[PDB]
Amino acid sequence: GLPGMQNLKADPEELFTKLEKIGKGSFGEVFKGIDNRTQKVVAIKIIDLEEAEDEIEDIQQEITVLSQCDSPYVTKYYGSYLKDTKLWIIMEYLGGGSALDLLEPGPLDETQIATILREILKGLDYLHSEKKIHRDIKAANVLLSEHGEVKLADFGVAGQLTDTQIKRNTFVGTPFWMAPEVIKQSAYDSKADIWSLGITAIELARGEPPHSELHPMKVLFLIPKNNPPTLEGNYSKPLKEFVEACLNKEPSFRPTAKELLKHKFILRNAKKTSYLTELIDRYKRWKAEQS
Ligand SMILES: Cc1nc([C@H]2CN(c3ncnc4[nH]cc(-c5cccc(C#N)c5)c34)CCO2)no1
Repeated sequence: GLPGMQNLKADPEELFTKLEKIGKGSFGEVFKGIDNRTQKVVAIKIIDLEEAEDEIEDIQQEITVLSQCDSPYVTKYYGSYLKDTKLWIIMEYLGGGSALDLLEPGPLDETQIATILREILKGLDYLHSEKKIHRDIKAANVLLSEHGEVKLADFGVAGQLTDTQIKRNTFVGTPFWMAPEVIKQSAYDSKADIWSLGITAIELARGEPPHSELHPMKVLFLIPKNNPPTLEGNYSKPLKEFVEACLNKEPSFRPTAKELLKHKFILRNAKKTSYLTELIDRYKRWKAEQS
């Protein structure tokens, strides 16, 4: 039996037109598409069920997590469709690129960092209030619309807390952004995303997370052992303090996403998301001139 496949639909090519590959997500490739009813563009993640073996359990979970989320700060999921051996996961299309792509041309200023962080924080506050942990917070999983709207994506390793399960222990995430308690596979909760957010703040400020030049197996001992990273360089005192607050080895000392929305760094520097179109244009100009 399948509880999370209650709303599984059929015949997706009757309502959608599949177009070109735009990238990769957890367990499958993502394609551009069109909703034939509205003419709006969508993202269509295709998961080949034949090639899937142990990830099948997580694929059922990813559909469930995306279906249980309804927020402007999380990529909307429009439905899952079964077509022969292929599962289509219809998602909100976001044409502005990821925060990681927007870092490719050069550094961000502190207004841009604060704006991106505030929107990530609203997404985290939403998820954490619904007892969900993203577990893969990093600039690559932060997507923008063509108008600068910022949303969380890729719920492939997302965790769910329940009344019977108050903590998780699974070794999941991207090593450079993982919380120490996650690597140690100790009992953890939403505070693990607050650590990941602090690493993401360093990544938005410096362009790369701490230890980025090291093999990921080495960071698996360095992170639990070393003092937590700090933001080094000529950055404002509130930004350094925002990073420091997130990167506490003791998870209970990390503030919540709700508390961080009131941080001096966010309050002083975050501006309208529409201003982020300047970063999206910088990326387009940069990409067009690359050899
Ligand atoms: C390079 C490069 N990589 C890419 C990104 C683009 N990306 C999207 N592009 C547009 N609208 C979207 N809506 C949802 C996503 C999305 C992103 C990440 C994970 C998941 C999942 N699961 C979904 C998305 C798909 C991944 O590759 N573009 O250039």
